Amino acid sequence: GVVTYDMEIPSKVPPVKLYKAFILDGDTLVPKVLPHAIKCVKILEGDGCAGTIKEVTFGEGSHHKCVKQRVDAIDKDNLTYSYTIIEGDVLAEKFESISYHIKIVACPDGGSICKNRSIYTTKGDCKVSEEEIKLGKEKAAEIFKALEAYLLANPDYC
Repeated sequence: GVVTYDMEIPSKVPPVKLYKAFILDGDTLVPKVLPHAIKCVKILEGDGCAGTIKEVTFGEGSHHKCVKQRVDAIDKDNLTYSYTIIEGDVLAEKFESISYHIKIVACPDGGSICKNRSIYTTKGDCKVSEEEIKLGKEKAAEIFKALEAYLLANPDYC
């Protein structure tokens, strides 16, 4: 059994800049602008090549705990990014792998569209509420829009 959903969103930053900032610094930009939902990120293993592993702390309090995250494929041909939540508190008694599938596409407004799919391959075919799917979609959109709030002022991440 597997859960699967998406959060495709137009974004006020160009596709090459989304690739530099969001994809190629989804490891030190993603916590620096919203540490109430990504308190930390560090690498446990690798460098960004396929099979690289991060570990994540979300807010370090009674709201949420921890995640381990295998980078599956960064690909600059598409633009795309896959990574799997492989371990940590978030999978719980419901999910067993939250494998993201981001695609990035241009827009003439001076921006992009970011097609954030995710898989969620379950344990024991456990059911989940669509309101909790919204809570997951909405925390991801809150992290994303914190990076865009920097990238609308400063789209050239370095």
